Amino acid sequence: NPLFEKRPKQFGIGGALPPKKDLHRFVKWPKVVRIQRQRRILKQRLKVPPALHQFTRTLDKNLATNLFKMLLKYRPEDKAAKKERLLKRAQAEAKKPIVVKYGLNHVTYLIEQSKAQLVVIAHDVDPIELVVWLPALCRKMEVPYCIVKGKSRLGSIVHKKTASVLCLTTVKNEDKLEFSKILEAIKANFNDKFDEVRKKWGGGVMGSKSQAKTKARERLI
Amino acid sequence: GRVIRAQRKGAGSVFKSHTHHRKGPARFRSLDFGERNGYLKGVVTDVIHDPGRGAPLAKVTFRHPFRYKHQKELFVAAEGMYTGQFVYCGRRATLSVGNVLPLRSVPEGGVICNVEHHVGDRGVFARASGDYAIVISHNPDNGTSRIKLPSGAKKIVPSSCRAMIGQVAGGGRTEKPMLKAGNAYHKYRVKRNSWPKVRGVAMNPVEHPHGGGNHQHIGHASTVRRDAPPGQKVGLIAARRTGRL
Amino acid sequence: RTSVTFHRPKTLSKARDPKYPRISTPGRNKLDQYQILKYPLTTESAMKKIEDNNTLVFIVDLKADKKKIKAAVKKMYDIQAKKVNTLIRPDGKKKAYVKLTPDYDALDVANKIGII
RNA sequence: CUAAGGGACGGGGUAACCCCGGCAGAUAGCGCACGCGCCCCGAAAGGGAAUCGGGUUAAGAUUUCCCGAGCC
RNA sequence: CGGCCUGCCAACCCUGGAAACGGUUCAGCCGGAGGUAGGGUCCAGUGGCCGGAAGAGCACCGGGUGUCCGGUGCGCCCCCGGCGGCCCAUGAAAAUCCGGAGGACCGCCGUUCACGCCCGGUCGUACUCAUAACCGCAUCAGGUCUC
RNA sequence: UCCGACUUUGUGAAUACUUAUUCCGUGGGUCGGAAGUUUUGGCUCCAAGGCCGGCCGAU
Ligand SMILES: [K+]
Ligand SMILES: [K+]
Ligand SMILES: [K+]
Ligand SMILES: [K+]
Ligand SMILES: [K+]
Ligand SMILES: [K+]
Ligand SMILES: [K+]
Ligand SMILES: [Mg+2]
Ligand SMILES: [Mg+2]
Ligand SMILES: [Mg+2]
Ligand SMILES: [Mg+2]
Ligand SMILES: [Mg+2]
Ligand SMILES: [Mg+2]
Ligand SMILES: [Mg+2]
Ligand SMILES: [Mg+2]
Ligand SMILES: [Mg+2]
Ligand SMILES: [Mg+2]
Ligand SMILES: [Mg+2]
Ligand SMILES: [Mg+2]
Ligand SMILES: [Mg+2]
Ligand SMILES: [Mg+2]
Repeated sequence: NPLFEKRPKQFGIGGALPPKKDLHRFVKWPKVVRIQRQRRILKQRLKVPPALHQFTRTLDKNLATNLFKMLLKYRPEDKAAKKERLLKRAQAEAKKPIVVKYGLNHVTYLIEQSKAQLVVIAHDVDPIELVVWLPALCRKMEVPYCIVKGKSRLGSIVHKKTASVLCLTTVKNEDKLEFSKILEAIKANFNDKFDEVRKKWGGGVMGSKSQAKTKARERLI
Repeated sequence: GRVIRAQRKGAGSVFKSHTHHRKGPARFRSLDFGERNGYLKGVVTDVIHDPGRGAPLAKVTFRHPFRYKHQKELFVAAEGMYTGQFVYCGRRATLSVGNVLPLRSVPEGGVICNVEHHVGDRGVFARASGDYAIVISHNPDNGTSRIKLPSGAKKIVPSSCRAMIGQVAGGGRTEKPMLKAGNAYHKYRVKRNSWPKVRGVAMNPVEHPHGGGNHQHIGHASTVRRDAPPGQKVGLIAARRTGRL
Repeated sequence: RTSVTFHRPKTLSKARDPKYPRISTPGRNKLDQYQILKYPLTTESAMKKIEDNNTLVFIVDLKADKKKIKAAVKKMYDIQAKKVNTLIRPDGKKKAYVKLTPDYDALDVANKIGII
């Protein structure tokens, strides 16, 4: 159709008005968004002491998905299941269960009692002083431990939100071999390295623009 | 004693500036991408009088860089500007009177006015009628420029600071004798409550350090320390010398 | 985010559905017709308006506006007011001039009320 | 309705009474899901929807009632 | 208030092409960036005629008669117009109203037209405003903003 | 009001850094790295077009 034709627009400085662009990185966010984004940047720039920098080293993705698929086997009963078990006992009028243990006070008690076989620590406990000493206590008591991403993920296993620490004291005989293979990998990390870990600071990363303008100054030599 | 007149002006009660008939702040358009990298054309629509300001102002209309809207500006008019004239602002603007340029684009010896002190200041220096700054030298390492201010002081400014080419319009204003108390009354009527000044020697000691006596005389040196308290700091303040050389 | 300006987003808000009523008394019209129309005026000036301009003068409530007045005379005397002129007297009371429409005779209405 | 100006949400100060309004704070909404987005008070001499002539009382109406004729 | 006419002083339009320069004010000033001239458009009026409206009002005679025709101006008051001068002085804002650019969208649907129908809240409103209604202890030779 | 100490106050090289702090600007509207409009006092927005709601046009 000869009537149809192109009508291009040249988008110069004094040219046609520009179309809508993303403009996402130039958005002026609410004060709550700005404060949380600056908090992440400040923690990147400031030298992080080793006892805090150690929570940066988290369990591997393959190991984490193995451990959590095994932690799902030992979930505590939900409210409905506990109610049903109460009714079933009442009909007669049991057995020792094997479930994950949780709660910082309870997990801490088990470790000092030398009953913890595996300790799982969340990496994002907002008052970090709650669990910052935990890897030292587990290593001192010879207890395998790891740091995994997500307190909310740990909370989901125990039907809560933000469990912040999980403990395994007993495992089923059907899982003795699988639990042992898991255990040695968690020991190779996080426990045998604890001594060398206690000396790594790692907190002085600058911004991308600051990095690029130092690389240029380094290349001008 | 009582609070002296020099102290009472800081309360700003009757000493606030008279601004009821002023046309708005005179300044460059806010620095943006088009000015930072190219040029933008505006047209002068009016040359108007601003009460209390000796220099005429120029009304300029631009097209908004990304909105379908007009953009109206108002800055100090350089001498020679006229209505219906195209002015250009930005890095690639030509060195012509009335254009707004970064200092990096103005060679040594150029006459400039409304010079920014910080990049994006919209003009801080050489704004009174008949005044201008001179570009002295350029430093490419630090990216700074040296300009000469109307008072004679040298100043170091970033080379990205903007200035208008030319001198401010309305020069020669103060060469004409006022001749009358009434002409002085009209001048300061649209500025501030300051004009009729009573001499401190014509006062009582309760009102001024110079007051009192059986003859009108200061009675002590009129040169005063830089660190004197308010109420005491009157006369010639921190003077390095006095008299007529 | 085509805008560099953030605006508060539009959020759902529900209406009030209380679990108990704050007021349980129904609420009765205390400004009824008997409060609106207190009594007619019977002064010599007020009686002139009856046969000269088909007008009845009433003492009315301070809270009664012109719309309530014409509705009140209709529900009290079954007559239609053409217009109502009101004033507040220097004694503080409100006085209404109620002109009846043609086909209503104020003298007959004045006889039924008892003011003549 | 706005003028000079006054009060005032948040925020800041302050032992509290109270003192601070540009310091920008998701600004509390507007058109047709979609689109847009730069508080009030303050003048019966400032700005401003629309009325005229004649008559009438002891006392009103220098345009309010009556007659007639218009307007917003 | 409505209709028709008129159309000031400026402003604008068309034709045409100016020195031997002309036009022109009390003063200015204007013209090849188009004068003088000729012919027109618009603008405002508190201008004219008609309707309103003589039936009103007024003046006379006892229902009746009349309510008409001109002239003048460095006159006075108000308003408007259009010039000139003055400023190191350039002499409010907002509500409100009108117009315009664009043309997405739309057909038996559009209509800012005429005529027609309904409605119009609250508060103030008397009187004095001064040698007696306000302040000065008073019915005080004072003081108190206007047409 | 000037002046000194401590506090705010951190990091690394033989004076440098930037995130604390401070100041300035904007309706936070093209920042960092790489790749590949001077026109006469006029108008300029809500994309034509191409290829499969989607991408380019608009790195
Ligand atoms: K004092
Ligand atoms: K003065
Ligand atoms: K003097
Ligand atoms: K003295
Ligand atoms: K008013
Ligand atoms: K009255
Ligand atoms: K008197
Ligand atoms: Mg004396
Ligand atoms: Mg003294
Ligand atoms: Mg009334
Ligand atoms: Mg308002
Ligand atoms: Mg104000
Ligand atoms: Mg407060
Ligand atoms: Mg008001
Ligand atoms: Mg008024
Ligand atoms: Mg009267
Ligand atoms: Mg002619
Ligand atoms: Mg007539
Ligand atoms: Mg007659
Ligand atoms: Mg007069
Ligand atoms: Mg059109």
